Amino acid sequence: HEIYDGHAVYQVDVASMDQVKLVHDFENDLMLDVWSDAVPGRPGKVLVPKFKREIFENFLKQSGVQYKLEVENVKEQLELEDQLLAAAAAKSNSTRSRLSFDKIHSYEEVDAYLQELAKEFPNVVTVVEGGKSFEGRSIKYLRISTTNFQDASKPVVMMQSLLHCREWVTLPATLYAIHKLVIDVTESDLINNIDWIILPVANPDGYVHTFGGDRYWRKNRATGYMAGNLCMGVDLNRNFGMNWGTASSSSVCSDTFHGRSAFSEPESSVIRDIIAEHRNRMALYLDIHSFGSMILYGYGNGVLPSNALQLHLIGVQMAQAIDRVKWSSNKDYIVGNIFHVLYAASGGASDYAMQAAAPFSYTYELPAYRNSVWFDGFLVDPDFIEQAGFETWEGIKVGARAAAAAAKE
Ligand SMILES: [Zn+2]
Repeated sequence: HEIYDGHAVYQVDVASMDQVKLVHDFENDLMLDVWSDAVPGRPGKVLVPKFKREIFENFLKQSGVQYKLEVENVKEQLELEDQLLAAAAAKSNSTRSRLSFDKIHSYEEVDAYLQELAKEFPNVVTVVEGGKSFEGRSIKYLRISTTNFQDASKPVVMMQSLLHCREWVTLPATLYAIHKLVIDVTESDLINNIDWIILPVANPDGYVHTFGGDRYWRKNRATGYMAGNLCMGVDLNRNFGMNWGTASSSSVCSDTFHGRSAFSEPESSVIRDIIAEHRNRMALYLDIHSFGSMILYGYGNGVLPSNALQLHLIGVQMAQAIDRVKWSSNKDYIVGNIFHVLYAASGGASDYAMQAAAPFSYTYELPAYRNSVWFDGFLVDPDFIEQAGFETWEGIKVGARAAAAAAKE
């Protein structure tokens, strides 16, 4: 039935830096799905196929690297999520013009919703198609403004989600931002003094594919990269022009494949064109991902930007605002450089935006919500959907106001 029947989730615990490199390269050459990188003090998670389980733990054993079996068959966890999301969708009063926060919405429902918003709120909302995905799907975003992007004195705040299609919890967060800026405006300063760009579904082809098929897919759906298309798709968070190809995979079978060149994919190209059009006054750029409970910045390569101190300061302000309203079960937000906290990475969206436009640019890593069955992962429990949105919006508005208050530059 599933391509995940027999797949197991492992937790790798590394003691030193020597092992961080060891485990990292091994995972890459075996082309494993690395959910989170291993580092001393915070063990990582990796999805290992049934036909590679013996080879995988064989290497760790002879290398002296601790590991241990979290989930023997991820299929059971996938089937539960379907069961939990299916029941939430049945009880939901969600409609075409009003998407609720009690279920996960598909690409089609988000696409229709955006268009309905521009009919009911034409003075502040403007729906625009930034382009077409590889498989031809229409990728549209919102431009929220009371001055119709006409007053160039107002700063712009860009926000996006679903770049990695399997990170489903990112969509609620960006959808909540639309809800508070359009539907339920309780804070007039955020709409009057700031112009907003929101892109809900940055990877429509992958997102649709994760809905009926490969749940754990993250790349886009680009073909023509291998004979008979045995392997396909490009990691869009490695396809951006900031130091492209320096810290990513060269194999199309890898989940971190950078592509032919920088902005070779249509999904990343459309984002580039949006950034370019508004680079003259873009104050803040946010690439919302899942999973980690961290706010990162920098440049994936380790080198820090000139305004590093300012970047970290605003990051801490956004983190503290989220931690003040968090779930007791969940942990506090981490702040820092991308290279320092996780691992070397290039071609990232937030890095490029920083280089061509926003003085302040972060990559959000939303919390992995735990429950009775699963722990940390990409699966969504319908009870965290609203909290995921509300929690993040606390950090976003604090950041938007703080970043906008950098009109002293
Ligand atoms: Zn991601």
